[PDB]
Amino acid sequence: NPNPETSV
Amino acid sequence: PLGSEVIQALIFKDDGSLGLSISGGVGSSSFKSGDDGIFVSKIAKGGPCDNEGTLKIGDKILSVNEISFTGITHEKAVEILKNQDSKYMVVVERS
Repeated sequence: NPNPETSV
Repeated sequence: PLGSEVIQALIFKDDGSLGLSISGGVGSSSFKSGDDGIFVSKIAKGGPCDNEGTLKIGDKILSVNEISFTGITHEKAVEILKNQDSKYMVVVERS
């Protein structure tokens, strides 16, 4: 499964 | 969760950013075992989230500007947090 980490 | 607290932080964008990163979401690998929620996984030093000082790594985001983050994807979470607002009321669950 995708495991993203996104800065916002 | 037993002993968990619900906390709110009002964070203002600076140069289009809140100074934090999220992980998790429906359809993504869970940040915490068995919880598909959106979680604060990083806080940028000197950024708006760090300056306001309320949120912490590991916080589960429950809502942003009254938008529920329960049952939403990572992709939808990111769209919302990248939207045209400058003022974000972030409600989290701390465990």
